[PDB]
Amino acid sequence: VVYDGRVQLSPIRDTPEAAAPVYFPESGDTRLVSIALSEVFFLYATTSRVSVYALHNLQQVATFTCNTGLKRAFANPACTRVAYVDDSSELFNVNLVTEVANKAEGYDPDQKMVLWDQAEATVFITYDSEKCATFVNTPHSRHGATCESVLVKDSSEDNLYTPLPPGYTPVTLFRGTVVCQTPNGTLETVPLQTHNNIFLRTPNAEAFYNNFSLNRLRWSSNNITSPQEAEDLAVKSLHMLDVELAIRVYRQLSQPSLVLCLEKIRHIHEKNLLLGHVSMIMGYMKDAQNFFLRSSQPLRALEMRR
Amino acid sequence: EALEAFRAAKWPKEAMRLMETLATNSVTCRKFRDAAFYYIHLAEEYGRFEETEKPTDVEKAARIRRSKECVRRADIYYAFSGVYAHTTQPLPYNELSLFRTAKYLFGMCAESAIPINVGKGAILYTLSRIANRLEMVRTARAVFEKLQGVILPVSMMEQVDIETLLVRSKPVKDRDELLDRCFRCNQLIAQLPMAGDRCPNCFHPCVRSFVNFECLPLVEFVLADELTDEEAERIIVSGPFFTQLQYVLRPGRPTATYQPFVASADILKGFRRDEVFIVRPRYGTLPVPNRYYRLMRSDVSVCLCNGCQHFFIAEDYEAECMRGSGCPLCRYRPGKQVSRSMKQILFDMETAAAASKTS
Amino acid sequence: IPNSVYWNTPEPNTTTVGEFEYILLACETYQIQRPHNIVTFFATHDGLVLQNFAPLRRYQICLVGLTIPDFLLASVKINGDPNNAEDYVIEQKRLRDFEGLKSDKDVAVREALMKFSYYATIGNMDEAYRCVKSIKNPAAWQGLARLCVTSGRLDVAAVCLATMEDCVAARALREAKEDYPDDQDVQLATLALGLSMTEEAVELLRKSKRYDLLTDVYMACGKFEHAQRHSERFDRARIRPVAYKYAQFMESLQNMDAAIMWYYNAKCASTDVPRIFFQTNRMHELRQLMMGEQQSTFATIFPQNRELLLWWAQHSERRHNVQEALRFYNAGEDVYNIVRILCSLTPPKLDSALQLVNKEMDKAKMRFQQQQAFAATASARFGDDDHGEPDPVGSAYFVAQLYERQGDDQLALQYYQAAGAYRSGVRVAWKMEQYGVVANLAMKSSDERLMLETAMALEK
Ligand SMILES: [Zn+2]
Ligand SMILES: [Zn+2]
Repeated sequence: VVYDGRVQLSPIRDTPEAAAPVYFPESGDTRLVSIALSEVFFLYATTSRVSVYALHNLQQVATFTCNTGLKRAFANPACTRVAYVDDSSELFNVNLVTEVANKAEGYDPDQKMVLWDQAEATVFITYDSEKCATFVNTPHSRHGATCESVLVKDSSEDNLYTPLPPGYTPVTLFRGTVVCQTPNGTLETVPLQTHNNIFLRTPNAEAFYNNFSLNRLRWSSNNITSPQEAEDLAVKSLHMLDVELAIRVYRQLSQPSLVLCLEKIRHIHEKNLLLGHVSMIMGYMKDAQNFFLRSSQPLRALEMRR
Repeated sequence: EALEAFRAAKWPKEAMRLMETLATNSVTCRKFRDAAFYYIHLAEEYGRFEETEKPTDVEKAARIRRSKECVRRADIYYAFSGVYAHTTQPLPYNELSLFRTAKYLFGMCAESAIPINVGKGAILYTLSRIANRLEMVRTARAVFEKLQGVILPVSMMEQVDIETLLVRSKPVKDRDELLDRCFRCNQLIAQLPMAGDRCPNCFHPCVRSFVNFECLPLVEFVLADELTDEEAERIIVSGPFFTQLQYVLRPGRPTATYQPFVASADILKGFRRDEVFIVRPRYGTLPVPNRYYRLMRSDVSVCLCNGCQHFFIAEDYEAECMRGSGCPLCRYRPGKQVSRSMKQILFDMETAAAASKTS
Repeated sequence: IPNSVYWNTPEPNTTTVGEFEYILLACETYQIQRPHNIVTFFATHDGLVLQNFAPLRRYQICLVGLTIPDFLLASVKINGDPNNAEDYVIEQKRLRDFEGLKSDKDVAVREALMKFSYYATIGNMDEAYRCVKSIKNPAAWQGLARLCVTSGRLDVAAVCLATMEDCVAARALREAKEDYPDDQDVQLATLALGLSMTEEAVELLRKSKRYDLLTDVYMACGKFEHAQRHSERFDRARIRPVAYKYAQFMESLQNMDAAIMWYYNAKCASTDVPRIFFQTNRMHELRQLMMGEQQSTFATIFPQNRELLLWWAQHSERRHNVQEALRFYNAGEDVYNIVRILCSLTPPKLDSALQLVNKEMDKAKMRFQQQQAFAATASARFGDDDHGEPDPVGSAYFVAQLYERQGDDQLALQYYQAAGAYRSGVRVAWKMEQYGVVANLAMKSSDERLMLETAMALEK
């Protein structure tokens, strides 16, 4: 409960054996902004730090310090990923396990509310009273963990023109459908423009592109219509260290030497080695060298350089 | 059955090819116990030559290296079978054995190459989960922080993240009864072992069982250059170190290469006959020197499967032999020679015809 | 049969054309809508050396001129009208060994490429190596690598690959050399595959047998339906990898139907079909199958798969459902697990365990007696003291353990010997203050340690 700028954590069933409620934060220098609670994790974000505690013992486990301040927080339902807006009107995805912040590319701070999808843990939405946009965070690509807004094809920075349909009030997200609590009280359902046709396996360009942009690559392989899409999917599957899908796509693409090379590395799970091999396959020898060098198999840049 | 028949009737070329195809099929179809058996007997077959051909020493070395590589691959696949089963199949396990198995797999997957369809992700996830469950909190934290540098299946990271954050709350105090003990350095193993499953302190490889992967009380010592394996057996049949062992741990030594103990004649005279184990690597007809081990704690019963020449706990090996396939690794059955009674296959085909002609 | 011949016409106002470039001859030929071919020769003093053939398409009517690097053909449009007299447009078909011509003013590169083509037709590629060093167009390096494939020289070919930075193909060549050092044809096939020519792998070692590698190549081209039908008749040792690869291909396609049926067809349903059902959280359907027109195909095979019965028994056994485990083990006739469960239960169902153990001892005795009586025909004249014994039954072990927990160690010793537990046999035999059984069990163990320690065990 948040009162007086402080949160009390208390059991509900008042029993004599139950412990006393506790009060957070411990230092009153930082003003609290938002909290979230899970089955085992208590998360609270001040204007400075995001802190997570284990409910069974109440000990600090993750404490990510926002150097640029904190304006709002939106924790994922599992209380591990926090999309938080700092004072500079920019949105950052924070993995509290690694305590890593990633700049949400394409984030327009007009939409200031963030809601995680309750089915897929790698999709959230940014909305205001007017419209919403979709953000996908990849946990490991060749560029590390990323978070990018879904963009219209043939549009590198901007999105499509959106004449706002009146009256809609987005409230919750689930599987690309937004439950909107209308003023009348009934719950309308708005399908996301970025999640349409994503459940048809017939050849259709829109289905492939939408599942492509959401890191639903294996699903998207069912909707390929042209070999250009196939090679794009192959490049992207190599991009996010998915060896098996890389082999599956390249089997159609008629590049047997690459397939037989990938089948030797489809088993290795260390991230550095996969990054090195994939960068070498794509042709980025320099990055591959340091990737192998900081790996556990350093004597692969030697064979590469020979 | 064709492979067994080829094994009986020499002809090592076709036995070689068929064993390659079978080991490859076992690896690609993830039949890791089958692959381990095929590789451990393929290493033994690599010493088989036709009587018409006498190989050079160059070819003998070129096949000794592949014999040792296949022994290593067999050990890795046999260890990895149970861990992969626990990770993917919804079957419980033995906690301590799976913990030590993942520990050994980490000790063998560090710097050496990784055989096909062996994933570090499964090993790390298994070791992390079991160390968390077995209150091996420090090692659980180490494996968990190492796990972030390893990708995982698309439906694993939620529980992985929850467990990584949860284990940070737990106090860091590992129990000493679940930690491996290196008897050469007489010190426990707290840190994660390096490549080769060697001791963190004195670089000594761990003499492990191959059912539960427990470091048996055995140290490895190689004979001096003036002694040979034949002479070692002669002096064993025919017939202080407290001061010596302290000098072994002296600083300044080159810490990039293992230094084994050296055996002289007088120390072999002073050695008790029951306290020495002789390992003869059965790579075939190839000449490979016999390795020697010393046992100092007689309270643990150790054995060596003659078809496999791997160390086991004697009672554990006996219990595992009752599964109807001999040794769990090489499927060796005592009381009969290498060439079985292959007429059993003829009766099996007779019984197959009978079952076809029942109705 | 030929129709016309043409020399390389030098370009107007271009007197800097090389000498060898003057001697190339092109001939238009057709076999006996006829096929069209354009064949190239080097008119050397020693005779006519054939350079290369070039088939022409249906719209490519004929050849009108030659001007290096192009055959000038008065063809028609692909979608045009051959009946039209006005659709006769000229096409400058590139010479096959003049690919990657980015610059039409590229003079030195073109001359050295023509010299390389001449030297390739001559063949002795040692100086054809130097014919291309001046050239930095990588297409010349690719052509040189194709020549290295056709000839059979690889030390040049390693540099040919590694100067184009095809690290995939160079890695493949290095691995082929390292793993298959005795065979050079496989390294040639790997090099040909890395050079995007694929029909050559079968032709290389077709009948001298390398069926596995061409199976892998046939899979790697996406032609599973060719590889499986090839291996069914021709390569019987690798049907299971073809099925398993197709099942992995379908699983990565997110089609659990074909993936599951092919993981069944690959005889790996003991570990992989349960994997798919458990990781799709479809365990209710698996329970339904173990205890809809298209579901007929699944239910035809699933409920009686002995490996599936055994896996479900293990699953329910470790799910603390002991009785369902016993039911499924008896449905899968796994004697060892049944005996273990029965000897583990409270109370231990000892009589049924003894019955099943003695039934397996009966079958083992039957096999030993059959083989012994079969062998005794030639042993009538040949006196052989072959003390063969029946195969011991491992399932008896637990039974002896029960007597080992009940003080009936004399009874336990018989089952330990019947199980082959020589170490447990001598473990039992200690408390009798017996030594002869100790000694003979040590002998029967046929392992050095078992007498090596029982020696000084007896000496004390
Ligand atoms: Zn040590
Ligand atoms: Zn063995």
